[PDB]
Amino acid sequence: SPNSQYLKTRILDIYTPEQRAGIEKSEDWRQFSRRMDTHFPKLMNELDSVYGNNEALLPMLEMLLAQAWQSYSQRNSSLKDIDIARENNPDWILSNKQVGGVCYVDLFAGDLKGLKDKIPYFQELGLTYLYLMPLFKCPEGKSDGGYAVSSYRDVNPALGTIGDLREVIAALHEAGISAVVDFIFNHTSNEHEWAQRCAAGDPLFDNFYYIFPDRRMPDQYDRTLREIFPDQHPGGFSQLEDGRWVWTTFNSFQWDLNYSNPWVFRAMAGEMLFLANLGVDILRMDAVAFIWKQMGTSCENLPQAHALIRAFNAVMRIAAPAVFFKSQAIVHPDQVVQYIGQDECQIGYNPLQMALLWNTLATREVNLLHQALTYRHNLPEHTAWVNYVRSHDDIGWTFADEDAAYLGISGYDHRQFLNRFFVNRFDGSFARGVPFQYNPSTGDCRVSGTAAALVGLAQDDPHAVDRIKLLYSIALSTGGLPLIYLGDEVGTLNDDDWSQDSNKSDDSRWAHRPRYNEALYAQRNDPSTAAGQIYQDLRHMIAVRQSNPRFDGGRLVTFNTNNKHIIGYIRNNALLAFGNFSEYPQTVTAHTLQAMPFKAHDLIGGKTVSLNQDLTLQPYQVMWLEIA
Ligand SMILES: OC[C@H]1O[C@@](CO)(O[C@H]2O[C@H](CO)[C@@H](O)[C@H](O)[C@H]2O)[C@@H](O)[C@@H]1O
Repeated sequence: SPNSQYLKTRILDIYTPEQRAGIEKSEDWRQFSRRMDTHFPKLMNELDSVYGNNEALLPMLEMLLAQAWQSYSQRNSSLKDIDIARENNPDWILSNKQVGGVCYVDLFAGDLKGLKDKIPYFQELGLTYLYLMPLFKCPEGKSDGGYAVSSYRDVNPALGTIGDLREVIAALHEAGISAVVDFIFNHTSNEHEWAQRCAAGDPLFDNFYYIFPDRRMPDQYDRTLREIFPDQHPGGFSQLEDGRWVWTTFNSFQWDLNYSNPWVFRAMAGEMLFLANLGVDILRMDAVAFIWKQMGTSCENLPQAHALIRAFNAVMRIAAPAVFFKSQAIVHPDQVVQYIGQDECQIGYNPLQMALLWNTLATREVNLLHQALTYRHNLPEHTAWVNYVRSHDDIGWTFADEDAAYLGISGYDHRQFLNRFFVNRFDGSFARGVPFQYNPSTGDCRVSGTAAALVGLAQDDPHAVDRIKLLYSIALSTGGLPLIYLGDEVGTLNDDDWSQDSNKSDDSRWAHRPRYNEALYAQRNDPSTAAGQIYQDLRHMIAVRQSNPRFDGGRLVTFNTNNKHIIGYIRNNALLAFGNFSEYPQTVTAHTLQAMPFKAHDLIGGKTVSLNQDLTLQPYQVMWLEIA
C-alpha cells in the first residue's frame, strides 16, 4: 500500500514548479501534511480491509485525497480554528455544559429564516447543540420525512436556500451552538441523479446501487433480512417498473447505496466534505448498521460497515477535524456500542437507556434499567452517549433478550406487554401512543407518540408532568450529551391531523411530529400550567447540569437502593441521584444509606435531606444529592 509521503507528492503534481514551491510553504499545506501523516495510515488500513486489491482502490484513493486537499484549502479560516480546538479538546462532547435539542425546521419554525429567529429561545433554554432534521431536496409527497434524499447539496426549497443554511449555521455558532445535521449515507431517494443514471444504465454510475434482474438473489437475501417497514414491503427489495429489483431496506423510494463499489465511498466522501465546509459540527450517520451486505448474513453490523465508517472518520481527521460523527444504530445493545469509538463514531444514540426509561415507567420496576446502567453505560475514552427520551422516530424495544433472560424476563412476552401498554391496549394504562409496523409474521411492533402522550398528559393524568421530569432527569444526568426533542419541554401532544393526511396516514410516526404549539410555548413561564411546570422544571435541571461539575463526563456507578421501584446511581462519586418510578411514595431505608453522609443537599428540590433516616420519595420524585 502507498504511504502518506508518496501520495502527498502526487497531490502536489497538479501545480507547476513555481506554484508548488508556494503550496509547500503554505500554512494550510503544513496542516494537511501533518494530519495526513497522523491519520492516513488509518484511512489506508480501513479501505484495504474492505476493498483489498481492487484495481480501483488506488485510483479512487488518490482522487479522494486530491479532493480532500482542495476541500481543506477552501475551508474557511474560522472553521480551521475550530478544527484546531477540537483536535486539542476531543472530550468537548463529554462536558456537562453540553445540552442538545432537535427539531424539524418546517414544523418548528416554518423555514430556515424562521428557525434563525428562534435562536434566542434556544439560548433561553440553554442549548449548546442543535440538530436539524433532513433539510435537503427530497421527493414531493412521500420522502420519509426527508430521509429520501434527492440531493445532498441542494436545500429543500420550502425551507430556503443553501445560502440561508450557511447563515443559520453562522448564527448558531455565534450563539454558542453547534450545528448538527444528518448524513443519510446508506441510501438516497429513487429520484437522486445517481439513482436515475444508475438505473438508466449510465456507465458512470454502474453498480452504485444493488439492482437485480429477477427475484433469485433477492429471495436468497430475504431468507435472513430483517424487515424495517413490513407495512411498505416484505424483505429488503422493491421492484422497478421494468421488472428489475433494487435493494431497499426502507421505503421503496429509498435505494441502498452500494459501498462494495469503492467509487461509491469516494462519491459520498465528497458529499461529506461539502457538508463539513458548511460549518457542520456533527453528522448523524443514518443507519450505519446497513452500509454493508453479504449473502447469508443479516446484512447489519458487518465488519466492513464499521471499517467504512472508520474510513470516513479518518477523512475528517485529515480534511476537517472539527466534524464528529453521531452513530444512529437502533440494534442489539452488543452491536450499538461497537459503532462508538474515537476513530469511528465519537458519539452515538443510547437507545437502550431510552427504551428502558419507558419500560420502567410501565412496569414501575427499575431492574432492566439498573442492569443497563450497571453494565452497558461506561464507554471508551473520548466518546459519549447521546441520551434521549424521544425522537422523530418510533420507540423500538431494543433491550437484550439475553440480559432480560438473566432477570427471568422473556423478551418476546415482555415486548407484547410493553407494546400493548403504550398503545393503550392494557387495563389501566396511562399511555396514549399508537402502533407502528406491527409485523404479523414476527409479532414485533414499535410505538409512536410524543413524550407527553405516552406519560398521560393528553388525559391530564396528574402524574404526567412529573413523569416527564423523571425521564429527562436521567438523560440529563447519567453522563453523556442529552438531546431534547424540542416541543417536549412544554408537553406538546400528538398531531391530530396525520391520520387523515394521505401522505402521512400510513406512517404513525407523524403522530409524534407535531408543529410548534404557540399556546403551550406561551405558557412556559406560568407555573400553574403543565407547559410551565414541565419547562421550568426541565430548565432547572439543565441549569444544574451545566453549572455543577459533578455531572461532568459520562461515567457512572449505580447504587443499589434496595427498592425495586427506585433507580440510583452516582456521578463522579459526588452526586447521588434517586428516581422513583412508582406512582406511589417509595422509600430508601436508613439501613441502605448508612455509608452515606448524614446530610446532603438536593439540587432538585433545593432542600437539605437527612440520609441517616428513612428517605421517602414522593411519586416519580427525583433527587440529585451532593454527597461530595
Ligand atoms: O422505524 C425506523 C427504523 O429506521 C431507523 C434505522 O436506523 O431510523 C433511521 O432511518 C430511517 C430510514 O432512513 C428513517 O426513516 C428514520 O427516521 C431514521 O431515524 C431506526 O430508527 C428503525 O430501525
